[PDB]
Amino acid sequence: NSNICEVCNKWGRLFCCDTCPRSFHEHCHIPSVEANKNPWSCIFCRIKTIQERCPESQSGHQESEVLMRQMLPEEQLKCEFLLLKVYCDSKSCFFASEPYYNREGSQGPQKPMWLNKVKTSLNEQMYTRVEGFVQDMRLIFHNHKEFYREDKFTRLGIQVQDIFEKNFRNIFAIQETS
Ligand SMILES: [Zn+2]
Ligand SMILES: [Zn+2]
Ligand SMILES: [Zn+2]
Repeated sequence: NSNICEVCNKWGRLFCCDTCPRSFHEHCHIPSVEANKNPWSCIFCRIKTIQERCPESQSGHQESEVLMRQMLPEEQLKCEFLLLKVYCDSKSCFFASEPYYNREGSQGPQKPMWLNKVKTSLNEQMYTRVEGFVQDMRLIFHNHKEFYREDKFTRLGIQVQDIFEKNFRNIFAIQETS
């Protein structure tokens, strides 16, 4: 197994996957690493099994059809994995916890949103369709863009949104376009 957390890249109290060499902090894995379960398989492993069981699940899909999907167990898992892929970027720190807004010339967003709130919402099964989760994720970056205006700090929202969007297209096998 690796000697660092796959998500945050630090050592510590790590739980090792039984089917691949990754390790995790307890609350870095999504969902949080399960109490018992020997062998234990990480989210990466569980996603790869889905693909192996249904190779046609990798054929291209339309984003509009993906969004309307109900959050059955396989879609729940895919959204957890996509959330986890965002936390894997170190720049996710800026978007993890509850923000506050007091900048000359700007007003805070009407609907603040942050990664740990999305994580809670997934854990609590509050999204009934893929669209719910994707809307809250894109709201994070849109609020950041609007608040920071011409400050160069706006670029951190562009960067982390690009990681979200590339991983969304991969995980949900969105049809490639020009
Ligand atoms: Zn970690
Ligand atoms: Zn694994
Ligand atoms: Zn199949």
